[PDB]
This record gives sequence, structure tokens and C-alpha cells, in this order.
Amino acid sequence: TGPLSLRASTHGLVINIIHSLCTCSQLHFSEETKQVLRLSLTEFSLPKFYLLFGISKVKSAAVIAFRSSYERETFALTSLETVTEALLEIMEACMRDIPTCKWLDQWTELAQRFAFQYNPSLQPRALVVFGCISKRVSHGQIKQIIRILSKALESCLKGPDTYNSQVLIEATVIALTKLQPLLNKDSPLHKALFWVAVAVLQLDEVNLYSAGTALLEQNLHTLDSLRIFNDKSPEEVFMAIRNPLEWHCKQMDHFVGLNFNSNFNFALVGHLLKGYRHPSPAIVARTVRILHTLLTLVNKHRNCDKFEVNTQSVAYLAALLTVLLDEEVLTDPKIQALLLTVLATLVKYTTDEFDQRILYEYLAEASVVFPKVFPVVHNLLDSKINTLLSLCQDPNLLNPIHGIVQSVVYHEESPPQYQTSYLQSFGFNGLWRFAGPFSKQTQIPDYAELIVKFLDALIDTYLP
Amino acid sequence: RPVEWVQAVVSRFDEQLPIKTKVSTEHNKECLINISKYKFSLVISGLTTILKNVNNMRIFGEAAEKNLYLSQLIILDTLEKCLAGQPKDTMRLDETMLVKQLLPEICHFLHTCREGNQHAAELRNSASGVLFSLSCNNFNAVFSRISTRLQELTVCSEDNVDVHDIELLQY
Repeated sequence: TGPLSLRASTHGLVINIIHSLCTCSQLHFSEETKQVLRLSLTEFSLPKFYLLFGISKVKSAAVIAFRSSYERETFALTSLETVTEALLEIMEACMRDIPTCKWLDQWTELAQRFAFQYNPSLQPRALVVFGCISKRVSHGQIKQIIRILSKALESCLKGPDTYNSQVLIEATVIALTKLQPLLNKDSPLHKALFWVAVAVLQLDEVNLYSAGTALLEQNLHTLDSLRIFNDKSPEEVFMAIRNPLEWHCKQMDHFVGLNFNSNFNFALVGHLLKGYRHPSPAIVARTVRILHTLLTLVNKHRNCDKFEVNTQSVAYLAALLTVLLDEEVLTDPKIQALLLTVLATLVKYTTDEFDQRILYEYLAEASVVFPKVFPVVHNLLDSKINTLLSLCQDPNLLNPIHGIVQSVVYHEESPPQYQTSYLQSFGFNGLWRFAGPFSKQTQIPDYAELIVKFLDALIDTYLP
Repeated sequence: RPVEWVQAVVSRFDEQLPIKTKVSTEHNKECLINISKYKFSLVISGLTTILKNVNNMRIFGEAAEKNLYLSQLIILDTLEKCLAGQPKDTMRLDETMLVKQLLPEICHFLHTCREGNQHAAELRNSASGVLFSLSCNNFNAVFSRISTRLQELTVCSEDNVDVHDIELLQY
């Protein structure tokens, strides 16, 4: 925060703090502790921590700390997470040999008082610090975090200035991410937070998307570690916890167009499909890991192996296929129609050669296998195919395109079997809308009030 | 709608003909034949339209008649392949006016006389081939044409329509 001089002064302050921490005879530390502090000093000397501290392009912080003698860059809370974890490591290493230092209690209290009271300039940072540092959590604290999330949502709705509330929402999510593993396993919230995560995914904001993916990842890992998936599918337990407060979620599902009631796994894949359109590749890799662990859980619930094509696991295979199609396996028309819509979305939005080639070669075969339900995904590929069919001079791409064209022209005898509006017969619609690229406006979509009511109902059912 | 796709296919074949990328237009041509296997009516109508426009178009320059010769050869052979591959079943019936729309350019621009024989002898061969492959299906319109022109031979001896019409009985 501030100009170059104050940021460089902060860096010099951190370096001098560690330097005086190791080179003093008052503390009489152990040797291994001095080794890890010496390592920490070297790692803070790295240019990576310059970019974490906001100082870029400057070779020596000490030179420009005094440069008058002789704000453009934005700040991201993940850098604060890394810095606070490094400082926590240093502080833990030094407090190990010191008997009853009580330093951590003081720092947790200093975090708690700033985190839970209203101050827009400091509360986002205090929430992250309290998340990273604390070693215990209670129901009241985390429910306070949920209430703060709800209030920030309301303020973002009514207010024209939205960036300040968005930062608080992101900080709230990552604080939940850090605080979930410390929570006792008997709390139902361990499951309930999952829905909170996908709620953030409905808010179509880039940083919010990243924070929601991180929450989902740690939730899946921790909840797998507590072995609730040993006898039950990801479907069953989440609809069991979503069973009471489903009405608000019913309006939410109507607006987003994806019903978790009818098809759970195809609902989750529709949300996670936006990860491939995220600008940063780390979130893309995280989404791939999310798909993998869910695929493993779903398959081991049915005692099959990984990569086993069946009814429930076909959506994850379709999503991971970018990074066989058996009619006897998939007999129901709805499931195969949704399987087609996934491929149509991925060919509409992605514009790289290998993926569009492999998906076109997969899609030509499904035209032969499923010709009656194939008109449903016509419009989703109506323009793009045509454009390629106009200016694709590469044979390898246009050959499956020609195959699709011939397959449809042969099977044009019976249009009214299914239409492009058949997806609106049941809930699933806008699965092509929700997989679109991230909007430049990045404005929160109203029905966010429904999200507020949903979180309130979560608090009302599970807290008291 | 897929009709837009097939019309884009035929135009994507088409743009090479004002010019006259080879492998792409070859795959496009075989795709044209595969589509004309199932529904050939609109394909044939579009091919008649394109060929009538191209032959009706007046251009000049030595490379221009070379271009016309090459283009008309391409159109004729592609039409011949699509006409030959059409009867996947016993479907002989075509609309009489659609044949009649195809009829005049084929019947005249190679068979008013030997036209451009130093270049278009093989074009005359290809026109005879498409005419045979057409008359194996729907010769009755041409037969009625033959009867009507013979009836048209009424009185005056200053008629040159025989080289234009009766000679068509040859092919």
C-alpha cells in the first residue's frame, strides 16, 4: 500500500526483522532454528517475493528505500496468503524452542478483533490473516463469516460501486477455505459449504471463480479424508443436505437453467465447464483435478474402475476427453442428448486445432449412433461449422465436418422426433450460456437475492 | 438449418470457377456427390444455375477462354458423376421443368455445331455423356422436344434447327 518508497521500506523492514531475529544472543535459539531462519532470509531475498511485495523492476530495495535522499499495480489476496504463510512458518520455527511464548495467541486476538468488525480498508486483509493463522474455529465464528458474506452480497446488490464488496466476498471464501479443515467432523457444515462454493461459481467473477474452485478442491479433499464417500455417492449426501432448503435452490436452478434435481453430475459439469475459459492456467489445472477426483469417487462408488463408461460417469469422461460412445450403455435419450450438448458447447467456444479436431471426430460418430436426437445440438454448431465449411482449407478438419453434414442430410426424414427446445422440457437449459467466456462487465447477476436467502436458510437450519 | 449448410457447400465449390487449395475443393466435390446421392434435386438446380451463369457470363482474354474451358470441363464432369451416382434406388422421376431448365445450354453450346472443337471436343464428349446419363432417366421430355421441333419444320426451307435439334437424337 502506498508509493514505491513505502513498499520498499516495508520490504527492508521484513528483512531487518528476520536479520535481527537470527543475529542476537538474547533469544539463544537452537541451531536448526537458525538454519531455517537463514533459509527464510534467502527466500525473502528472491525476486518472487519482490513481486509478492509489489516491488517490481527494482534491483535493490535498499537503494530506493533512501532514493529521495540520493499505486498502479493492483493487489491480490493470494500474495498476502503466501506472505502470511511464510511469516507464520518463521514465527512457528522460533516459538518451538521458546517455552510459553504466547505470541500466537496475541496474533490471533489481533486478527480476530479486526476481522469481525466493519472496516472496508482493513477487514478483507484481516479475514485472510485470521484464516491463515488460526488453529481453532467454532460454529459461531464461521456463521459470522457467512453473515458477513450475505451482507456483502446485499451491499454489492444495492450499491453501484461493487469492487470493494467483491474483494470482501473473495476474502470471505478463502477464509472459509483455510478454516474448514480445523472444524470438527460432526458439523454438517463440512458438506453444506460445498453448495456455498457452487453459489460463488454462479457469480461469474474471475477472482470469485478461482476462490470457489479452491474452496471446492479443499472441500473434496477434506471430505474424502473424513471418509463420508466410502458408502455413498457424491449425489446422495449433497442432495441429502440440500433436501430442506431446496425451494430457494429451485428458483436458483430455474434462473441458472441447470437442475441438480434431475441430473446431479451433468449439473456439476456444467458449472465446472467454465474453468477452461479462465485466463490463468492454474485454475484450469485445478478444474481438471476437480473432475478427476469426482470421477474416481463416482466410479469407486459403483465398484468399477477408472475410465469406465457408464450412465453417471459419462459427463466427466466427456469433459476430460478434451484433455467409447456406446448406445447400449446410454439408452435413455435425455442422457445422450446432454452428452451431445456438452460436446457442442466445447466445439462452439474453444478455438484450438487439436481439441476441435478430436471433438469433431467424436461428434461425427455420435451423428451415426444417435441421429434422432442429433437435431437438438444443431444450432449450437450451426454457425461455426458453416464458417469452417467456408474457410477451412485443412482436409483433416473438414473431413469429419463433411461426415456430419452427410449424416444429417441422410437423416432429415424425421425432424419432429426432437427439437432444439427439448432441453427446456426438463430443467437443463443455458448449459451453453453458462459455459460461455467470462464477461468484460463481470457484473453480479440478480437472483443474487435468491443466493442471499439461500445462505440465510443455511444459517437458520444448521447454526441453531 | 442444414439447407444453409448444403448451399454453403455448393457455393464453396463455386468460388473456384470465377477464378478458373486443390485438395480442399476435391474433398468438397466428393462431398457434393455424397449429398447428391441422398437429395439431388436442389443440387442439380444449383448446378444448372451456376453453369448457366458461367456460360452466360461474357469475358475476354486468352486466359479467359482457357478459364471458361477448364471451368466448364469441371462442371460437366462433376455433374456427370452426380447424375451417375443418383439412382441408389429406382428413383427415375425428376421434375420435367428441372430437366427443361438443364436442357437448353447442354443442347446448344456443344450441339448447335461443333463449337470450339480444338478445346471442346472432349467437352462435346462430356456433354454427350451427361445427356446419355440423363436420357437413361427422363428422356421423355427430350423425346417430346424432338417431336415438337419436327412439327416446327412446317413450311419454310430456311431452317437450320436440324443441326441444333435433330442431331441431339444421336446422343
